[PDB]
Amino acid sequence: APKAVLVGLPGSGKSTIGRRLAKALGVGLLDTDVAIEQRTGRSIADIFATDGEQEFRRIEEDVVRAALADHDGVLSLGGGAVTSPGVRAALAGHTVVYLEISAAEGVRRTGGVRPLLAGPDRAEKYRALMAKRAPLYRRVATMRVDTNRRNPGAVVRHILSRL
Ligand SMILES: Nc1ncnc2c1ncn2[C@@H]1O[C@H](COP(=O)(O)OP(=O)(O)O)[C@@H](O)[C@H]1O
Ligand SMILES: O=C(O)C1=C[C@@H](O)[C@@H](O)[C@H](O)C1
Ligand SMILES: [Cl-]
Ligand SMILES: [Cl-]
Ligand SMILES: [Cl-]
Repeated sequence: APKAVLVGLPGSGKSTIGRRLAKALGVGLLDTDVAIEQRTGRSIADIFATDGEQEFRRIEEDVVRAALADHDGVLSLGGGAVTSPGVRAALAGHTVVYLEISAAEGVRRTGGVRPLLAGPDRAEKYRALMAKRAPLYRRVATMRVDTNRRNPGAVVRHILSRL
């Protein structure tokens, strides 16, 4: 089982903190998004525009379950994995770190790709994403970490200390 599973909105820091957390613990980082693009050979943005969410979610879910079982390092899920009921059930019992972030900072971090965030009105879309998913992240989380006024190193240490 992963030493920690990272969840949160896009831009909350799953990929960044996961890497640094991994390097700290001395284990590998498995980023479900990355893993996906491999089992598919295609990019996530292309799977979205070619198969849609329901399909990306089933793939994601299959990767997540596998990772939860075979990966002992740090696991970082895709921003919306928690929307799949199967992913939420598979997480039960695991160490799940919920990286919290405000909508203002979150949107500014994701400035620069995300199929669900992209295009105009990212502030509105980001906020909608938060309203929808906030409840889900909180349900699966065993550890909530506020990343608003904490630089990466501080978030990593805050987590390391509570593991
Ligand atoms: N604690 C933090 N404070 C400052 N910037 C951060 C923090 N965590 C993440 N970032 C930055 O925010 C951007 C998105 O982080 P990323 O790990 O890609 O998010 P996610 O994997 O959740 O989409 C990156 O450029 C990263 O350097
Ligand atoms: O918030 C989401 O639904 C997503 C976030 C990214 O990490 C990727 O998993 C993909 O772009 C979907
Ligand atoms: Cl399983
Ligand atoms: Cl590992
Ligand atoms: Cl299960």
